[PDB]
Amino acid sequence: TTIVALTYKGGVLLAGDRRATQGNLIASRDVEKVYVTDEYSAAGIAGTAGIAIELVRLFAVELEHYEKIEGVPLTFDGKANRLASMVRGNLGAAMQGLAVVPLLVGYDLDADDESRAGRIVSYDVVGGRYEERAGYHAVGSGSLFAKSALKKIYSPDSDEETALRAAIESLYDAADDDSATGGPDLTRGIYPTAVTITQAGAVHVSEETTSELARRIVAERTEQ
Amino acid sequence: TTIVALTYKGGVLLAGDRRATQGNLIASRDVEKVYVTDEYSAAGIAGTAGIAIELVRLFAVELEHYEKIEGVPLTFDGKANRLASMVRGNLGAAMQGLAVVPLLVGYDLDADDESRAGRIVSYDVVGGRYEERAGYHAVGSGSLFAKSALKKIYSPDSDEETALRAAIESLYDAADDDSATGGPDLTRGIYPTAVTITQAGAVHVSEETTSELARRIVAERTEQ
Amino acid sequence: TTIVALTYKGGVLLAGDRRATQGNLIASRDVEKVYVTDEYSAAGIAGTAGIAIELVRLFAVELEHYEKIEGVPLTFDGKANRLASMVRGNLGAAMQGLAVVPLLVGYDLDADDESRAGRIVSYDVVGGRYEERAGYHAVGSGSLFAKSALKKIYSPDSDEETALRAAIESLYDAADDDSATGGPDLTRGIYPTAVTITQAGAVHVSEETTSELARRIVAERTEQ
Amino acid sequence: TTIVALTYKGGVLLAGDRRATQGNLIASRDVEKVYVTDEYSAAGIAGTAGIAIELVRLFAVELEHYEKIEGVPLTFDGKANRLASMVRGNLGAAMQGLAVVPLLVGYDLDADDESRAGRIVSYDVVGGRYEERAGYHAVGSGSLFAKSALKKIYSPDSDEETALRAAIESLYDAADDDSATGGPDLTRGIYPTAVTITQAGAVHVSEETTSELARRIVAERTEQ
Amino acid sequence: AEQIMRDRSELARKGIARGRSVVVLTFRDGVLFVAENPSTALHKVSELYDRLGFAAVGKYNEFENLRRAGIVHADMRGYSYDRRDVTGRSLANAYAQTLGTIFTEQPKPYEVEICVAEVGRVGSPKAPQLYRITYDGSIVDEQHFVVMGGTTEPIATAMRESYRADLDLEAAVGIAVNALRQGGVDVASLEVAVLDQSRPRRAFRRIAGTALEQLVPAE
Amino acid sequence: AEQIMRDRSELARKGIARGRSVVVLTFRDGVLFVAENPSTALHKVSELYDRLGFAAVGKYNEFENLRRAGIVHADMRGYSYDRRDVTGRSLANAYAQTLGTIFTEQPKPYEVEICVAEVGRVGSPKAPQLYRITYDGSIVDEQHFVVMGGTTEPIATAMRESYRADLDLEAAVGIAVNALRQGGVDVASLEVAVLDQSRPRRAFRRIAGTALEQLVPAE
Amino acid sequence: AEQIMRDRSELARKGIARGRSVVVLTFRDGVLFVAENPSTALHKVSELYDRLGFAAVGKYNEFENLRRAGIVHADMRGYSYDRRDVTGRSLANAYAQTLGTIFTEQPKPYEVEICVAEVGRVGSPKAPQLYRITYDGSIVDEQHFVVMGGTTEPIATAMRESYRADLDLEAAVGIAVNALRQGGVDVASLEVAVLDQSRPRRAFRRIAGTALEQLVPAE
Amino acid sequence: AEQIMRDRSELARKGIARGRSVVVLTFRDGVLFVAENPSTALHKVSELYDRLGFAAVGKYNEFENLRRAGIVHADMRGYSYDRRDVTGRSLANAYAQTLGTIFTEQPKPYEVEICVAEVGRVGSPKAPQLYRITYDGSIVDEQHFVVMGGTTEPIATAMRESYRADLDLEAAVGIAVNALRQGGVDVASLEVAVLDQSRPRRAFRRIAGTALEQLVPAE
Amino acid sequence: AEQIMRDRSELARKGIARGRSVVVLTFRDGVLFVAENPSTALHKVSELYDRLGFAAVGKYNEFENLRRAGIVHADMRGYSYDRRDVTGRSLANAYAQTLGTIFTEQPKPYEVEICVAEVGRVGSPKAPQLYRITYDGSIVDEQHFVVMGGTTEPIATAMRESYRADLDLEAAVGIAVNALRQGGVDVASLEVAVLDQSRPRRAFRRIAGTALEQLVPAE
Repeated sequence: TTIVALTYKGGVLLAGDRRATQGNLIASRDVEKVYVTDEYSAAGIAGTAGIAIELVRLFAVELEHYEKIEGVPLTFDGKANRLASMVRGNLGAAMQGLAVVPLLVGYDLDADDESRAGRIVSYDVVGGRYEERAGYHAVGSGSLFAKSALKKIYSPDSDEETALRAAIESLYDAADDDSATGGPDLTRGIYPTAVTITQAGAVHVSEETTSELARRIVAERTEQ
Repeated sequence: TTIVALTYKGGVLLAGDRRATQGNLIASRDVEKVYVTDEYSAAGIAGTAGIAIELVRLFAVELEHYEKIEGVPLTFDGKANRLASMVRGNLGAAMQGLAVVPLLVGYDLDADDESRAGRIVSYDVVGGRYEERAGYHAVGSGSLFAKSALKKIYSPDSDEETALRAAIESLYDAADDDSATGGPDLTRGIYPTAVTITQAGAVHVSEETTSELARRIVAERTEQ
Repeated sequence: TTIVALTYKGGVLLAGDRRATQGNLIASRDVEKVYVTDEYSAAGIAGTAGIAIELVRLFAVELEHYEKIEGVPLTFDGKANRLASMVRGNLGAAMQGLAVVPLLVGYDLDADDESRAGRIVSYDVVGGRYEERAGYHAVGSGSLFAKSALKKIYSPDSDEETALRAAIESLYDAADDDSATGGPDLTRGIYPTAVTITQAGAVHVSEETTSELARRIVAERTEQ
Repeated sequence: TTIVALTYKGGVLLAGDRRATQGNLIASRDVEKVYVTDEYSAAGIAGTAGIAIELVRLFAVELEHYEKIEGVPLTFDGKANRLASMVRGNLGAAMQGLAVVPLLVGYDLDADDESRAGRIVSYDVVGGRYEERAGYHAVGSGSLFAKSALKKIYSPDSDEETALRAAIESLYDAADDDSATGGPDLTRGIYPTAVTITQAGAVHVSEETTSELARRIVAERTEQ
Repeated sequence: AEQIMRDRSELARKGIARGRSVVVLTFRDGVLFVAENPSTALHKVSELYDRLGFAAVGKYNEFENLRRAGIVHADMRGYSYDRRDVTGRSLANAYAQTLGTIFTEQPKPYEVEICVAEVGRVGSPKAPQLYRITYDGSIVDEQHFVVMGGTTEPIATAMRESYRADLDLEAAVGIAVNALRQGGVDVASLEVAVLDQSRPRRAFRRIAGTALEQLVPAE
Repeated sequence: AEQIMRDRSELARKGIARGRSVVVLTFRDGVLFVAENPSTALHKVSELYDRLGFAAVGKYNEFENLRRAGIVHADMRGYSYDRRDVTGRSLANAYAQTLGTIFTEQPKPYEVEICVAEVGRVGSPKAPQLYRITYDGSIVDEQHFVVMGGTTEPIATAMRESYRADLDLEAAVGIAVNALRQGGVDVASLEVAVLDQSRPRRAFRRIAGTALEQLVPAE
Repeated sequence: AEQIMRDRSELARKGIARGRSVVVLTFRDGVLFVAENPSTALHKVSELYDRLGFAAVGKYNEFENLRRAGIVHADMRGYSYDRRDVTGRSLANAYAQTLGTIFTEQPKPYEVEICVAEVGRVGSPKAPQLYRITYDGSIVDEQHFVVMGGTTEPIATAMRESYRADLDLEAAVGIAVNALRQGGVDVASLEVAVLDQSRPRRAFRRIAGTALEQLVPAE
Repeated sequence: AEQIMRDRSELARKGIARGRSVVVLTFRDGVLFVAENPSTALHKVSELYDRLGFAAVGKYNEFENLRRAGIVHADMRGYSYDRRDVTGRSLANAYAQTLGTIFTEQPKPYEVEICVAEVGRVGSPKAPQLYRITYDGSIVDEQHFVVMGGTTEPIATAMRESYRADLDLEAAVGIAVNALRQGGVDVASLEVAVLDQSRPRRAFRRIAGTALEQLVPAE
Repeated sequence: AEQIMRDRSELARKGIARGRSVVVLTFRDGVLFVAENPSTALHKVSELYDRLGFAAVGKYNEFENLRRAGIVHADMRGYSYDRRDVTGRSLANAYAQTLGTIFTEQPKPYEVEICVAEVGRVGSPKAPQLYRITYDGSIVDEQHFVVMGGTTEPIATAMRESYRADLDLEAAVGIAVNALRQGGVDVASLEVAVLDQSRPRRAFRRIAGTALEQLVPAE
């Protein structure tokens, strides 16, 4: 698995691959690993799909429950602290092999610099939370490759279109060196998914835009 | 064991073999592995028969109990989430060797495309649930072979008769390569069982139709 | 140990050997392994005699208690489900070497075909219950031999006298190949025990009938 | 240790050796292993003396407590079931090396054949109870030898004097082949103890009768 | 002491007499439920199990509570044993036990009256059975019909006279609808359902508008 | 203080005197139960154990509760020891203890009266025994007959005079049926059963219509 | 005994009649909430779930408590199953159960009245539904409008007459605002919100000042 | 406050004075129990331990309860230590503690009066001892005789005058039987037993009919 | 029933009216607290969190208790989430919930009245907010000033007239001090503090003698 997070002028984004493996065997070709957690935040998860998907689901519910009860949404930092609490509550399972690690992004409404309100927070298996602020970050088995690719192709304060392209490319490089990630499948028309968050909120990137971006990277590489 | 699920024009179906083994020894020749869980859903189970059969039985009861109390049946997704909860509650036993894994199918009354209301949901040992949407899926020791057979003989949006034939054939291929599955026994007149679900509900395929389909596949193969 | 169950025209029967061993040493020559559990049902038990005998005893009490409280006896299936529950409640002990496995038979008062109201239900160590419907079944260390003998000498829908004879013979074949079963002792006049259940209820076969049946099989075999 | 139980015309008896060993070392020469548990019953115990002696003591108290509360003594079978319960309650200790196994005898007041009201019940480490009805039985490290001796010198329905002699002799043979049993000590005047139960109740055999019986067996053997 | 139960009893009786009525009767196909209820969202009649039906009068939140308990009780017994071991008598006894305890220990008795109806199995020639449980734990078995809620006396006698065995569905409905008019309105605005014995497993079935139209006689 | 128990006692007494009656007596075959009960679904007489029978009057839900407890108690003792260790006296003492506690601690005493009947073992020449336990925990042993429910005095005296040892089944039934008529009806519409000592294990047996027909004398 | 509940009922009724009013009605877009409330910090109307709305009158701390419980209950059911399995009827029944228990066991009944409003799914042609639960556990389903708080009679009749199906948002607001004036003030100083069915998921939406300005008719 | 215990005390006193009587006395062989009891199934006298005897009057279910507790208590102490460490004084103190707590905390005091008798060991020349415990936890030690139940005064004085040390069994029985006649009948229909010190271990022994025949003097 | 709460309410009201007063108001720098309190060791005003202040009147031990609970509650929420998620409204609602439960379940209601004040963040142009919670769980939001303790009416009206927005610190103090004089003394012997919005994090600050000297106007 590989999930990447990128910061840009408008806000932040998350993109993830679609593969699931059971050892060497491929178990899924359309896994959704990025979820909108609320109006201004999204999260990606790596690890035991069983636990991960329902955990991020509960997170979303918890954020909306807070808002309906208090009449006010949580601070971005508050949302991050809550996720940490949930990760911490899974330490037991993690110690038995059922570990899960999320990557959180959001557009901080309480941020001073509105062009830099996009934030990235990574987590520990023990519940630790960390501000990234490098422009990008990644999690999962292929993260190592995605980060090294981004270290070269990423541009700070770029526009959305540029950031989205660098993201799908880093994921491409990840699937290129990590059989557990899996790149674009032009055969079935299945591509990485993504979410972008800005002043206007969190939106799901259309599969037409992902398809387009995938075809492009493939063509740039096929061209030797 | 091998249980297969197929999607078709009208709705969805489930078919499973009848064998039970204790190591290499054959312990049963007429195991029922597919159950109608309610008007528009059915489930097949692989694993420790002791636990599996009573678990799917409790599932059925739970679904009907919900309807009698609320006056309204659960959403298909709601039914799937409930099964997940039951699988999750067996993690303990699974970690001691008593694992069970179900395969759920249903005709989604709340589905938009009424010709594609048929759904297939597979599960994890940790309680995870997954939308299949490939047209078919399988579980059990012989699932590998059944899926590879289906990958070649399955036709999307086919009619019921065609889907039922491909199902019994995939199960035949499974018993052909997995001694733990067991094919048609023309000697005792015992064949795989099946359930079809459509706009009209879930129905048990007659053993006359299963017998007929079995005899056919056997004949096609016997004919070199 | 070997306990066999046979179906016939009138109803069903159970027969079991009398031996108990502690390793290679013989510990008992007159163990009672078949018990009438109520008017229309009986059960045989294999495994740790300590636990087994008192378990089947509690089962009997539970069945009669239900009837006195509700004024109506349980369904045969209900009786089987209750035994399953008790077996399941012994899983702990079984995992420590103190396992017990019963074989349940009964004349189903709610059965349609009154000539086939006789039923046989076998169990798991995890509490699973299984309908036999092959005409016969067996449990214990010598069950393998008894079943293979029955596969040749058993006649469906035979009369009581015939079924009883095949039963004692299958037990004879079991003691012939399994030192843990033990055949007829013409020296002390100790023979397998049996119970027959029909429209008239469950009855204990007289030791004069068992003696007679034993002497016969011995003579048929002694005659080379 | 060796404890033997014998049935005879009048009633039943129990006799046991006096030795206690800690490995090869002799730890006691006058252990009392047979106790009158009530008017018409007695019990012998083998195993961890610490637990055994106080257990049989509690048993006696429990029997008398029942009688004082209900105004009626328990059935012999009822007394046996109670002992079983106590043995079962020691399973934990037994699994850690502190096992104890009793041998119960009694004159059944509710017995039909008043000349055969004498009964012998042996036990399991798991609490199982078993009717002996062979005329005699034994428990402990030397039981194997005592039973094989009795198989030759025991006479069914003999008189008390004869039964007592066979008992002390079987114990003699036991001490002759099992260093953990220990025979008559003509040096210190210490001999096996015994209890006889008949229509008149349970009585302690005088040490003058035990002394006499011991001297006799010794003389018969010394006489080559 | 004896006055406490005296008052408790009156509070319940009055509360029930203040509400609408319900008629449950035995006919050709099994059991018929006819209850006065203007709402189509909140019910007073419901399925209990395969061959069991439930009907109540009184305070809603209280009998709705007992309705759910009954379903829980039935489903559980069926699971622990076999579906066929779930009997109407068993549930009736449970309600009696429950209501009796509430009438004695709770701060306020339940202003409720309940009826449990059972029909035989598909084949069985067994005649349907009805049970009635009251707020104080009293229970009686009726084999023809049961009337509860509001002023029963006039409705009861009416039924007592217009009742006949083996009644047609349309006839049975008339019998009940007319008997209901002897109280005190009573249009096609009431809750109706049946326990159809001809059905394989689940015998409970509700009768909607259009179908009810052609069953409720005019005045 | 002393008035509390005074009132509690009256509430129970009246409630019982308000109900129907039951007669339990000793005869040639063992024990006979004759109870006034129009229903055939809800009982007031029942088997307790192998040689024990149960009969009660008063509030149904309450004695039905005590009936079940008794069965639980008997089955359990038999299992912990031997079936033959289960005695009628033991159950009677348990009921006395239970009713006594309820009469003192519960919000309302149990409007109940109970009778436990025991017959000897198959062979035994032992004469049957009867015990009666009341709402306040009182208990008495009767060796001939017991009368409870409604207005007893007239029914008692009647029995007191028409009772004879070693009575025939038909005679015993008459004795009871006629004594029941001295109260206040009383047709072949009542609950009857016996504790037949001749039986091997389970001595309790009910006497159905047709068989009861030829036992209940006309008036 | 019967007087206790008599008084408890009055305490609640008076406390509610002493407070302000609220009007909930069905119109073209879904459901409209118009409540008299001078504060903009403390609410009486709130979102419950995707297609559910909440409105109450009476003692604040008490209905605010029930409001939170409702949100907890809805979120939990949605998570255990599917969001679409969360129904308005289910919550209404829960409130009824809860208030009923409080009215009977708690030291003081809740001086509250509650309304649960549900609108259909985006596509669905299903007509909105309203439920009203009172302090004693009573519950009724209304398909047009609900009035609660203060002196209702005058406001109810007003609505009863000025109500029409498929009302425009501006019209519906007028209907409610004018009906509110028939009580006893009533300026753009009140709490308003809607359950807009056209919305994809979360249908609840509040209507602020400027937007409310052009909806509340002058007097 | 002080009136509560006043009434509680009267309820118990009257209940006991309403019952029959019992006489316990010291003589040549140990201790004699003579109690008025028509029943042979339900006792008022019983063995406690090796050298201890129990006798009570009042409400049966209550003292039968205390009788069992006493046996439990004695058996347990004997097991924890040695049989010979079980003393009559120890049990008496326990009963006093228990009855005292019941009289103060329980809903109703125990209408009971109890006597614990102890005889010396086989050899010991120690004179028997008697203890009497009342419903309020009072306890006194008597070395000659104890009278309880019904109207004691007349029976007491009678004993007080006809008592002599080292009485013969036949004499002792007469002393008690005649003293019992000074109350208010009194035939060979009473419960009798002794604590025979000559016995090795269990000193308690009951005296049956035939043997009692030749001990109870005529009037 | 309704009288219980009637009395409970009076006990609290009187106890509060018997104590001194406090004035809380909104001005240019944020929020000002002026409370009558002769002691400098025991306070009635305190910091709650970063931008929250607390003030109470009534029985000390009781509001000091609620003061601590408030601090616990605030610190905890800030830790579970972020400091900035801690709102004045959230604490106010908690106090309302708490006091409401105490007024209904506790042996004695709390003779207390509480005010929670919140000022905006350093930059934010948001106007300060005030909440008042009473002994029965009532809660109101005030945006200008709050008066509580003793005889409020005269002090309230005074404030109502001498209040003006954007008041200077010295002016605001005068407004409060003079309004306090309209009650019934009132020298530089009172507790004063502010919630200074200009401060980075912790806005609460107390105003000592010397500084208070030059703020409290003479009479």
